[PDB]
Amino acid sequence: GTTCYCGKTIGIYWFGTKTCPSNRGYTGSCGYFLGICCYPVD
Repeated sequence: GTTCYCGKTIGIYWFGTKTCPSNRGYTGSCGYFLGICCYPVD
């Protein structure tokens, strides 16, 4: 697992995708380097 940060809200980083997986309980997201950031962190 690898961290991400957006708007001073930390999250989990998802590689090789551009949307967040819906069943994982994410409340928000932002596009990130090589992929996407999904938050809160796991």
